[PDB]
Amino acid sequence: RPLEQAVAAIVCTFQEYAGRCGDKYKLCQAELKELLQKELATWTPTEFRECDYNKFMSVLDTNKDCEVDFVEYVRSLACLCLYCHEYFKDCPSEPPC
Amino acid sequence: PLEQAVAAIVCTFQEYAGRCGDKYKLCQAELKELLQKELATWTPTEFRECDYNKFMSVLDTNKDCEVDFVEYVRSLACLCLYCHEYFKDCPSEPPC
Repeated sequence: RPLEQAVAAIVCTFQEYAGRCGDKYKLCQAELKELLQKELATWTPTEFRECDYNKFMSVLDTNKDCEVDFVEYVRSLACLCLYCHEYFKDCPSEPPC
Repeated sequence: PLEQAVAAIVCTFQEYAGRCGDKYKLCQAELKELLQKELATWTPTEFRECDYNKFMSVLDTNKDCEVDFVEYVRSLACLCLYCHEYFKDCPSEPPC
């Protein structure tokens, strides 16, 4: 159930931000950035993922399109794990991402 | 809440991926097992039955072991589009 609760919570957060206004199935990059920075504030990159992390977060600043769907939102979460979670420290898999 | 949730998604991946071999990879069979056991209560919505079935069959047919964390999480996302009521009317056909 732990994964059930976790996945339910990831959809909850998406609904919170996407449901603000307009298309309830889409986010702007700015909303996605805000989401990540506020909901995952304590998450910071690991040793060899610092540069990858920064480029990722700058892209969310630069890019200002609003076609971010749920799948892309979740992908961003995955990317943050590869950058900030110690388990993936030595992962020779350069962020997809 | 999101921090706890994302931490838990990694926990589950570690649980399955850490069984043996490459700790950063899963086989499709392991992914299918993971989904079927960890999300047992999740079932498709009205207009997502066919998409759901095709997705779960692909995990049966394909037996490659190149499923990385990103692909694992993508599968979770896909299950949301299929099984979570919020996306019932989502005109976005599973990526997926």
